[PDB]
Formats: sequence, structure tokens, C-alpha cells
Amino acid sequence: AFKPPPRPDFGTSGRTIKLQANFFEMDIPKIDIYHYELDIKPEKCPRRVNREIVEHMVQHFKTQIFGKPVFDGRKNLYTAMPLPIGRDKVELEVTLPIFKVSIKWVSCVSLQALHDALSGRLPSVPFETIQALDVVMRHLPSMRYTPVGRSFFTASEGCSNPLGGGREVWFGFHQSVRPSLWKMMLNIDVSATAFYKAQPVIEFVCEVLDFKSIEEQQKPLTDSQRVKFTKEIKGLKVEITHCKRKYRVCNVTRRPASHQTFPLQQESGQTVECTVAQYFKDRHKLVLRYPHLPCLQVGQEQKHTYLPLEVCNIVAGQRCIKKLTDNQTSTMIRATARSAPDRQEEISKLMRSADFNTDPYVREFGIMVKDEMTDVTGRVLQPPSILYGGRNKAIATPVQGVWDMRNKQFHTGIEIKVWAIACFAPQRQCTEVHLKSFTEQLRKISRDAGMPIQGQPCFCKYAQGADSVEPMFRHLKNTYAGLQLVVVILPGKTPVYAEVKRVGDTVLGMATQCVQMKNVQRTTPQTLSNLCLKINVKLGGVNNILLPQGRPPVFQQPVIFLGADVTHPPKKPSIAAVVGSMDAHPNRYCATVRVQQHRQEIIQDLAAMVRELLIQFYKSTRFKPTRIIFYRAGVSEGQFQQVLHHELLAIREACIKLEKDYQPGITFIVVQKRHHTRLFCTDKNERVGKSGNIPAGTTVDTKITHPTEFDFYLCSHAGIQGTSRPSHYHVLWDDNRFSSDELQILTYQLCHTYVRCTRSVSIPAPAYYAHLVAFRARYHDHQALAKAVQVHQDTLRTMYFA
RNA sequence: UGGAGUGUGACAAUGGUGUU
RNA sequence: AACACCAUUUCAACACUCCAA
Repeated sequence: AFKPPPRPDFGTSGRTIKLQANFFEMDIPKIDIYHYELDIKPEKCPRRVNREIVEHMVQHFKTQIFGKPVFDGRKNLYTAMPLPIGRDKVELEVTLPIFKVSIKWVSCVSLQALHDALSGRLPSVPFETIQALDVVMRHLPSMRYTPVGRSFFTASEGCSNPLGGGREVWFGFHQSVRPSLWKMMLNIDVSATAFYKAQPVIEFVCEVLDFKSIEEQQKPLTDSQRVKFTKEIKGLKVEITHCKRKYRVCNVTRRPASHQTFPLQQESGQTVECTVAQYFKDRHKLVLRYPHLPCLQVGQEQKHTYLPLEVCNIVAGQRCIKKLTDNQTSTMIRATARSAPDRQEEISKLMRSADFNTDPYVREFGIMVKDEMTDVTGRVLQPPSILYGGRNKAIATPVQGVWDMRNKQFHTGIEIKVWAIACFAPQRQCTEVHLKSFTEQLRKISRDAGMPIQGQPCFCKYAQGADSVEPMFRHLKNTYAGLQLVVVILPGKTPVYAEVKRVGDTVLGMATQCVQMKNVQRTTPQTLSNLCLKINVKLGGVNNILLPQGRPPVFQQPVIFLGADVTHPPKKPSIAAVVGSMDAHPNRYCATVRVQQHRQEIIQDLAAMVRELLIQFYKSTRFKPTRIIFYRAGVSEGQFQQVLHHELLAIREACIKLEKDYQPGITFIVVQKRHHTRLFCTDKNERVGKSGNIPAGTTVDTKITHPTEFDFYLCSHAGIQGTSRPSHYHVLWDDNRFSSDELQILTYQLCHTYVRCTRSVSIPAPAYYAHLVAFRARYHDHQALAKAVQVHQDTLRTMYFA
């Protein structure tokens, strides 16, 4: 439970398809770079200030040192060539129109060891080296661009994309230095956001208040305009233009600049009441061109510092946080999240205009970055045959990641004979005609799906308030003998849903299915179809199974599939969910959910959860799992060592305390949807759909993947919009000794066992289910709430989370 | 609350050190 | 009570697109 497994082989299954990744090949020298620690007092200075201080320290001490370093911004310094120092601390003083800086030697970072690491020599890739290189590549844009999080943003070169108000669209990019199979690469992905337009505040008022010009009004119209302008400018930073000095707007004055008064404190004689306009007229010899406009209150309310709008400009680099209107959000998504070729060309254009090969800090260390994206081979895996049943027992073949139930019926359809209707929406907007039409349409779709509605509901009543849920359900449960389903019509977002699911899933164990109000009014066959999928699954039926004869050889012996995900509160306990397959299809899953420490992603009581699932598996199959496939979802790389250490033991421990010396092979895999890796089709004809993304099933385990460890990219879903995010899978452990092809095919095949739709999903079904279970337990003093997530006895043996 | 896909969030929340 | 900074938390929220010929 310490070391991750090496990649066994390279996959050879599927049709090859020429690809390009958003990785840019880097040429890195064998030179050793030198690392030094800085010590700066005071110890609270912002990063930008630190970079500024170091910048001053470099040029003013060229006679002693620096015969061109890079900076972290906080206690990390690198130089290409060495300097006159030692392990001893060298302290000096600098001045900024007053700081004390101490430079201390730390260590040497050899890039020869980096080549030995990228090659087959050293198995471990020095993290300190990756950090150093990343600091080098980020040093310039950290000062040149506007840093946000881990990305860098900037304005537009020619055109200027507006948003209205004081906003406009600034574009940016996220860079990160990553290790590869043979050569270091630079990962880069573009993005966009909304910044405040760098303009005079007098024009900001014009744009916020919908003025063609400021001379449209000679006097302030209303208190509401004051509130609106304040709502937009309160909190923003502005620079002055009659001396430079940056200020922060705390409020907007009620009175015009001609009447806005303040304590003048004219040297001696203390304060005299003076208006802002008279002040700027006397002191700064400036007559206000627009004295009828209010002032910006800046700084402290006790300080009484006001500024006319015509001397203030909004400083650039200020991102917006305010709510975006329809046109703003539209123009945003109408200029970002574009199709795959558009994003591809944007990244290329970015790599062309960023020009890393001409920047001094990059050239200092002799680093060369390829201006073209990295070509990668890639290969499209083969979609599994989906077996439907019914009278004909037809087969569905996933075309482009999507199939349908046209002339097909469920593998195990359920004859629904007893069911109820409880509408919580007002009868005024939801007539009985809507309910009957919805009933007819539902019955037809149901019977067509192989899950026939054998007749009208035994119950149909309107209701209101969540307090009506628990009593009614009890009555419903006691009146009608052997009811199968309770359909709950909701008028939108309401606390009713949470109680419906609480009473339904935990308290009584009744199969409940909520439907939004509008879908009851106007009904399409597709919606009713997916709804039937959910119903048929919730009632214990089987929608569809993988073709039994068309499965990887792992199924030749009893094997269980586990999925795990963790959800954190908005102080409240977090909840971890672990699901497990309960048959050999594998279609049916049982859910286990626990409560945990705040924001602790490491599943603590995992062992017991696995124990339950294992026990339930034996109860449902009469077979003991010779293999355990654990899909962990939600953890990032920085948590791997931690998670893999505990949870794997937690799994293994569960296998020991159960029976004798029963130790099946555990295959610990980490699913990751959140990453800055994009894949594009090289051939224009290979593009799929409007979004023009890579075809569903695209598999990559070369060039852009880890040099030594077992990981692979799999785009298992078809891109509906924008650019697809290929799900990344990292095998942290593997006792079963999977081949690349086998595990990739198994994973892609498990992406077809999703029971809520006739499509291929981005992540495997167990992980998705685990996410649904977790998010469901969200709707449901610590030991008290620990039993709140404990679902019902009869609900446990079902997929209520579906 | 029919479903899937992908954009935004990072002046985010907390515990920590520290400031007139 | 405001304000800085260091280490963590991709959790959740909102929105959009797609499911006529």
C-alpha cells in the first residue's frame, strides 16, 4: 500500500485516429540550476510586491551579484548561473519609493537527473525540479500578465469585447510544466472571464446608467440612479488623475460635488467647512466640468475623503463578481466555450502570441518550447453491444456513443399495476386535464418500453407543504395493498423534494419518482422515456445489460465493482458514498453511505462499507468476489499518497475481518474529470458533430501520459457542446495485473452500464452512482445525523439514487 | 424535480499566523 | 470590525447547448 504500479504495456485495441494534445514539447538543457532561500521582513507582503522588491534588488546589486534570476513571489529563488554566496545568510537592505532582504543558499537542482528521470534510469521524477521549471516559466507572466489563481489573464489586442456596464471580456490561459514519457512538456489551456473596463469613471456612469453621453443630463435624476451606480462601483479601485495614487471606493455621496462638504483642516486654525468643487478649484486649480454629479467616497468613513468623477479612472485588472444579465452571460458563452477547432486555434494563437521562445527569463535557462501542439496517435475503442429483451430481445449498438430503444423493450420490464399521483403544484396552473394527458402519454411510453402501466392510478390528489408528505405517505402505504410507485409532481425548486426523498428513501422504503411541473403540462416522448428508465430501475427491474458474451475475461471469475465519491458541506459533516455491483451483468448496484469529518475526502469507515457491500454481494450472487475493482472519484494528485495509503488498507482490512484468509485482488483506480488536458482531431473529417470533438471511445496512453506509472486518458462520451473533457484514469494499485487494453475496455464498457440514459457517459457507472448516492444523502449531534443517511431496509436492495 | 454534455467560480469557506 | 498574507477545500451553486426536416 505504498508504491503505485508501473504501466504493464501499451494498448493496441481499436482504430487509430490522429490527435493533437494541448501539450507543447519543451527542450531542456543538462545545466544545474541554483536554488536560494529569501527572507523578507515584514512577513505579510503580497506576491506582486515581493516580485517588485526582488526586481529592485537585482538591478541595484548588479555590481556585487547578478552578472538574471526568477522568483516564486514567496521564499523560492532560482538562478541559471551561480553567484557569490554560501550556506551562510547574506542580509542586505533595499528601498522602494524600505525593506530588509536575506538571501540564503539552499540547494542545487540538476537537470541531468531530470533526463535520468524522463529516461528509464531514475523511477522518481524530482518534484522540486518540476517546481523550479514551473517557477521559471511563470516568472514573466506573473509580472507581465494579470495572475488569477493559477492562470494569467489580459485584455484584447485589437477589438474589445464588451459586456455593458463597466465590464468587458478579458482572455487568459493556464500553464503548467508536466513530465512525459521521454520529453518535458508545457500544458496550456485557454479561458475567459469578465473584467472591469479601464475607463474614466465619468464614462463608467454613462455605461452603467445607459447614457449616450454625460451631457445627456445636467442634473441627477434620482436616488435610484445613486443606488444603481453605487451597486456597480462600491468596492472597486480607482486611480486619480491630477498629480497615480490608487484608491478604493467605499461609497457614493448623496450630494453633488458642488455641495459635498468636508473638514478642510487648513494647516493651523483646524477645520473649515469646504465643498469639494471649491477645494479642487482653489487647491488643485481645477474647475469641475461636471459639478452636478456626486462624489466617490474613498478610504475611511471617518476620514471623509471624496473624489469628483472627472479626476477618477477605473484601474484595469479588476475582475467582476457581480451578477451577469442575459446579454452579458450570452456574449460570454457566445465568445467562450466554443467548438473544439475554435479552442484548438485559440490555444495555437495563444502559443503564437505569448511567444515563450523570445522571453528573457526562459532564454536565460536555455529552454525551448515548440510552437506547434504535440501530435499523439490515439485509438478509438469498440463500443459494447447493449442487450435488450422483451418479445424480440433486440440489440442496441452504440453509434457515436448514443443508442436508442426503438423497437426495443427492457431486459427485465416491470408490469406496474398499482401506483399513485400526489401533485404539490397548485391546481390553478396544473389542471386535471394535464394529469390525465400526462397519464395517457406515460402509459403509452411505458408499455412501449416493456414496462407497461396496467391501468389508472389508485390515487390522485393535489397537496401543498412538506408537512403533508410524511402523513400522506403513511396513509398511502396502509390503504392500497402492494403499491409500487408514488409519482410526485413539483412546481419547481421546493423543500418538498428533500422531505419526499427523506420519507421515501429512509423512513418507509417507498419507490418515489418526482416530476417537474412543466413536464406534466407539455409532454415529449423522450422525457417520458428517460423517466421510464428511472422508474424501471427504481422498482428493481433491469433496463439493459452488457452483452454477456462480449465482456473482458475479468468476468470469467466472480468480480465486484466499487465506486466511491465524497461530498462536502457549504460547518456540517461531510458524507462519503461507496456503491457496489450486485450481479454479473453488472447492472444492479447497492449503496452504502457514511458521515465524516468536515471536508475530509479520505473515506474513514470505508472498510465497513466495503464489508457491507461484500456481504451483500455474496447474498445476491452466492459467489465470493475473486477480484475487486475500486473506482475512486474526487481525489486529486496531491492526495494520492494519502488516499492510497489508507483506503487501500481499508479495503484490504475489510477482506481479512470477513472470512479466513480471503484476499482478492484489489485494483485501485482514480477517475478525474477536472484537468487541463484537451484532445483534438488532426484530420478535419474525423471531427464529430457541431462541436467537432473527438469520437466517443477515444483512448490515449502515450506521450502526454505519465512516464512510468499506469494512467490513461479516455474520452468515453460524445461531445454535445464545446470541447470534450476526456476522463483521466490513474491506477494507484493493481493486484489483478490488468493489461492496458483490458482495463481500458472494461472501463469504457462500464460507461455503458449507466441506467438513466441510452448513451455513453463520461465516467464509469459506479463512480457516477457514488456521486448520486452522495448527492442524495445531502438531502437527507453527529451520531444522531449518522442514522439520517441510513436508507430503508427495502430501499437498500434497490437503486433509489437513480 | 426526464437526461446528458460543458462554461463560469479562486476579493470563495475555514483554520492558522500577523497588523493602526 | 475591517484589512493583509501562509497552507488547504473542485466540493457545491448558477447558467447554457443538445434529446423540427
